[PDB]
Amino acid sequence: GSSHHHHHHMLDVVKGNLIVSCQALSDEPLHSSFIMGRMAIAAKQGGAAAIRAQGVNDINEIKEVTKLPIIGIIARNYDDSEIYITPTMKEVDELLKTDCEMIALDATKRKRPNGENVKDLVDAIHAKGRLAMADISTLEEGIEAEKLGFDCVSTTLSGYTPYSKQSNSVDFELLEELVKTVKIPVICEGRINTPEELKKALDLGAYSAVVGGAITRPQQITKRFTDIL
Amino acid sequence: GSSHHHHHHMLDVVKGNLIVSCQALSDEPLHSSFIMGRMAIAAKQGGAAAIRAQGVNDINEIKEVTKLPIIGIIARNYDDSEIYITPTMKEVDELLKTDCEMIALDATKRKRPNGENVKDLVDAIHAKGRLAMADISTLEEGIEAEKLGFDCVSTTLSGYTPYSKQSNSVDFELLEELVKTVKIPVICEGRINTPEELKKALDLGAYSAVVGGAITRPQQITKRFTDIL
Ligand SMILES: CC(=O)N[C@H](C=O)[C@@H](O)[C@H](O)[C@H](O)COP(=O)(O)O
Ligand SMILES: CC(=O)N[C@H](C=O)[C@@H](O)[C@H](O)[C@H](O)COP(=O)(O)O
Ligand SMILES: [Cl-]
Ligand SMILES: [Cl-]
Repeated sequence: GSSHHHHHHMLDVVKGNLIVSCQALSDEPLHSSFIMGRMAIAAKQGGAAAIRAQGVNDINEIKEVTKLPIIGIIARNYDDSEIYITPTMKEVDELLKTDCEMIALDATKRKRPNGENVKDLVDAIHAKGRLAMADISTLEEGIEAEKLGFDCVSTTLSGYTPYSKQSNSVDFELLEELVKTVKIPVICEGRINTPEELKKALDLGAYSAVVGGAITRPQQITKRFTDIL
Repeated sequence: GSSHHHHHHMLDVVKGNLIVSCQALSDEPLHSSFIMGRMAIAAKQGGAAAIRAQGVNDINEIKEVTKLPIIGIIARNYDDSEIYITPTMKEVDELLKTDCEMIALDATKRKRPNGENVKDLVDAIHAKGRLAMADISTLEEGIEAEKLGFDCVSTTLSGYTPYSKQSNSVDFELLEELVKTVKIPVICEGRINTPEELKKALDLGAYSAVVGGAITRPQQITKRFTDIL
């Protein structure tokens, strides 16, 4: 098949710019597609180049009210896997019904629900002409993600798997190691709290970066204030 | 008249603690009492001791969903005054129909609408058993606020009047100078962006402090990130 050509392409749009993650799961105070939409508007008006969002309802609302490029995920627990970021083809298919341009998925070394294989997920995303982002936790996972044909890798899961670096701050070391090894874009994502950290990520060769909670989780932002008192 | 005695009193509750301002005016993406209530829940869950809020509808919603103490204001422009933070008795009366425990008002040296006198507003607040906060821009304004019977003074308007220090950062000097000179509590309010600045304000003798946009205005938080790129 064929389609009209667009002038702007998501990876070009986000290069050197900020992607804002606008998520609020069911146990979080801002949980509401309406609210996530308004948070994405705020992000757009503060200069965000793209949005990362969770679930079909939030993705569809954000797309409608901002018209920014979106990295879509579905976060879902399965009884037979530790993976929750877009774990199976079921989630991929659900996301492919939204207009999100990129789909991010856990691309860790771990077994997926139903014993599904990450390559099948990437291929399905590509079969619909969407981009795939590999959320990884280690250097080796990043290298493998490139081999599997992901369009980009993100450091999202560093510190969120038991075998990766345990840290409460941005994993710059993983970022540094990835950029000297893989050729595809490496996106810094996880625990960026300050502009100075964002700047550092880009200075170290991150293609782009994603900030979520330091912008869109006022509970977390509040806590970082109250923790100093 | 008489009333039930409470164990907790607002000034004791906020002493050494953080107050979070949850505001979104009509030109802002989060303008909605629903969203401000959710911001206030987030702030509560993150350790906030009290909330500062604007407008009856937001104040009532925040009180309903958090049960925290509230510093209420009404922001309203008048054609005959530069003052917009609770400028007249009309706004005081509107706020007294809510349960907010403290009312803040501009206590600058400037003429109010209808030639009203700030002392009359303070007295009307006290007559209903509420506390009054003086939002000021200069040291002399802070010194006069105490004389006028305010219960506390805040540095809210420093940098927001033509004759006060113009700055994009917290006015620590005004804070220190008020702490040298007035006996009533001095609240640091305005342009606190980082936990380190919050700590600094308390270390300088602020009784409490208010953080607004750095928690509850994602557009502003996002811009501070994108400005460094
Ligand atoms: C580990 C995991 O589930 N991360 C999720 C991925 O979408 C989100 O919870 C994060 O907010 C996002 O990755 C951005 O990170 P941060 O909020 O730290 O800036
Ligand atoms: C000048 C003025 O109208 N200040 C208002 C006072 O309520 C609010 O816009 C501020 O957000 C609030 O004072 C807290 O300050 P900051 O958002 O800088 O932390
Ligand atoms: Cl939150
Ligand atoms: Cl905002």
